[PDB]
Amino acid sequence: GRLLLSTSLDAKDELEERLERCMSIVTSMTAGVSEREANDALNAYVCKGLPQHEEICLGLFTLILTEPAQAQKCYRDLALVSRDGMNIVLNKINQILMEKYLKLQDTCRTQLVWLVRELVKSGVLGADGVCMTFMKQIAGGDVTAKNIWLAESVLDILTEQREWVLKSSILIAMAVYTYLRLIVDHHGTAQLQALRQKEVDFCISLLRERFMECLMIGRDLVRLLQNVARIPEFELLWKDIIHNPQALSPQFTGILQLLQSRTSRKFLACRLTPDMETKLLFMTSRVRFGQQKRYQDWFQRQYLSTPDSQSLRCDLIRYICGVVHPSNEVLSSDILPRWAIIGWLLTTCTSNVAASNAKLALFYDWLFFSPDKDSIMNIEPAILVMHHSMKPHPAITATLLDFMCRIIPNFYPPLEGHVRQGVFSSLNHIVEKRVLAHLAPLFDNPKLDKELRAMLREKFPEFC
Amino acid sequence: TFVKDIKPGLKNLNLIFIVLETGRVTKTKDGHEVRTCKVADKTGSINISVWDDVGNLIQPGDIIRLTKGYASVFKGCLTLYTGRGGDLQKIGEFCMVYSEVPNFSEP
DNA sequence: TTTTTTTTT
Repeated sequence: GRLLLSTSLDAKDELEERLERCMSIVTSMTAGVSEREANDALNAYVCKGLPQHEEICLGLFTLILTEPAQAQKCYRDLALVSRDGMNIVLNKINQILMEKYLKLQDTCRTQLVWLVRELVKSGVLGADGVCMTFMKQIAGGDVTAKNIWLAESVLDILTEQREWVLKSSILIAMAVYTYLRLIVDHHGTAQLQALRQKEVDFCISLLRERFMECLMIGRDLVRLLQNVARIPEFELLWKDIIHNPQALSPQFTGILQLLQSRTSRKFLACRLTPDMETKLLFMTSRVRFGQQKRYQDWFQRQYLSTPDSQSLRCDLIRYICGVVHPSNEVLSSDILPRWAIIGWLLTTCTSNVAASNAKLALFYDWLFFSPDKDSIMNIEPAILVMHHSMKPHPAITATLLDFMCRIIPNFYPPLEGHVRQGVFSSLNHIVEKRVLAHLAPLFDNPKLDKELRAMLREKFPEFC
Repeated sequence: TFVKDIKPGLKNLNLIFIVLETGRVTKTKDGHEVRTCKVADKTGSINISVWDDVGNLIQPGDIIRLTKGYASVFKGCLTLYTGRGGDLQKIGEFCMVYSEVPNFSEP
């Protein structure tokens, strides 16, 4: 196979087979002939009809991926012969990125990066979409050579073509969200530090020049900024956010309005690779409760077994709370519930800092919860994992309860009042919606702690 | 064809399954590696014994299509195998529901 | 050379 890595066990890939067929059609007209003669031949052939047009575009595309010494010539021919502004090519790129990226041969990956950059420079329609789909293949919690290569490669395109990036509000927010998150992972070697600095400068310039566009991210932007707050460039940014927000934008009152704005789902989703999503969605829709062990083991083995992978866990947790909102039929079935997934992910934490970050991600929509603007499905997992862990693993219930109390003055002290109000609104609304009918039997349960059972029977009087 | 339909002596078995477990490798007296993999359908589970290199490629979670399989009893255990002219081909991973029970390979 | 109604105790 020319596009994909395959073992002898792997079935033949239908998409790879189709692209190879197309390349061989183009090749039948371009080999052994001059470049002018070749273009005359392709022009003629394309005119015969729309499927021939597809064959030729997909052919040239595949040659660009598989023949780097013919790539510049073939992109030139592609641009010339394409009748749909390279749209068929863009769909196929997105298809390759969403479905085949992990199997894509090194040469083909290198070439694809080259192609996208060439697409940006040409001002092709939809290129910004392609860049976002590309960014989604950069996995969080992964500092392998190939993943780091992709992070830097895409960043280089974005920075070199920053003027073009500024035309796309969504691409600005997405690039900032993506790189603010990856920065956390980029330390430990000289190579990682050098890349982090480039990512810092890039995010900082977009935040300062286009703050308002970055705000469409919503409150999770704050979580990401806190996680990089000790980096000098970001300390400066914070004092501007906290003390004179107006420099950032006249339309930016302060951090509160940002905390009171929900996070858009596309941002939470972009920090899971296609394979991560496919697996979690399958777990939360098709896996029967009681049958989840091997699925969990398989997921854990692939994504959560390295020390570097720890940061990936908050992304999964925000994704479960904010993106996976199961139908009524799933909720009323024996399907693996979101709270069980959450409980599983919490036990895979291998340090107290990871645990704390995980808990913050779980409760993140509790902090400033307004019942008319926020979805109750975002706050449901936390309360349900607390409730259902009472008997079996009372350790989990206890610690989350402790965190729920202590996060109020600690999350962001000048807004303790608001956070307190948020946690209260969350709790109230959880009762009003019958997610949990009674809050009392969670605070007096005999299987709890001496100190905590007391700490509970205090912090909220309304639950005795 | 489903796992539950597999019977001693049947051949030309074509089916799909997801692997749950890969066992330890043993060596035949003439130098072949053999390993037993537990695989499953929504109708239950069965062992497949896989000779040689493909045996090292198979991973738990793999969704595999078997063509021209045959079945036979080895050490009291109904077992599935790849026939002459047949093969194992991975067509996906993870996303398949299955039942562990019955285990058609129990003695 | 594609093993294969295969597998030393």
